[PDB]
Amino acid sequence: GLSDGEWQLVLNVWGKVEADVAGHGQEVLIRLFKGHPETLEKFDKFKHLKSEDEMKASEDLKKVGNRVLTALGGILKKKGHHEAELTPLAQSHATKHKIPVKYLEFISEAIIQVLQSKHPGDFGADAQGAMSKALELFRNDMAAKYKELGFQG
Ligand code: HEM
Repeated sequence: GLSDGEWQLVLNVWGKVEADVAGHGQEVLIRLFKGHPETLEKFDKFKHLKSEDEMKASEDLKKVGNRVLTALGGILKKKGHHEAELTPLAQSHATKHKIPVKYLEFISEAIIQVLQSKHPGDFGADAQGAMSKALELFRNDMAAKYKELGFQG
C-alpha cells in the first residue's frame, strides 16, 4: 500500500527509535493515557496511576512500553510481509487484552506525535504520511485477524 520510498522514510525514522526503544515506548504510553484516559483501564498493573509523574516513575509502564515498540518495529521492518509477526499479537489482543481497533488508532496517533516531537529532522511531511499509512495497514490487518477470532473490534 506503501511504495519503497515510503518504507524508506519509515525505516529512517525507526533508526532513531532503535537507540532507545524503552524511553520511546514509555513516552508513547504517557501520551496515550493523557489523551485518552479510558485506555489506562486496560492495564491492570498500573491502572491506579493518576499522574504523569507517577507514570514516569513506573518501571512496569516502561517495560511494557518497551515490549510494545519492540514488537511494532519488528512488524514495520517486514514492509508489509508481517503475517507471522502479527498472528501472535492479534491472538492475545483479541482474547486476553481485548483491545478495540479504536484503541490501536489512538496509539497510532500518539506514535506519530512523539516522533514529530523528538525527530522533526527525520520526520518531515512525507515521512509523517508514510508512517500514517503503515500504521493504518497494521490496524487493517489486526482488524482482519480479529474478525476471524470472533472479536468484534
Ligand atoms: C502498536 C500497537 C501495539 C502493539 C504492537 C502491542 C504489542 C504488545 C505486546 C508485544 C505485548 C506483550 C505480549 C502480549 O500480551 O501480546 C502487549 C501487551 C499488552 N498490550 Fe498491547 N500492543 C499494542 C497496543 C496496545 C493498546 C493500544 C493497548 C490498550 C489500550 C494494549 C494493551 C495491552 C495490554 C493490557 C497488555 C498486557 C500488559 C501487561 O503485561 O500488563 N496494547 N502489547
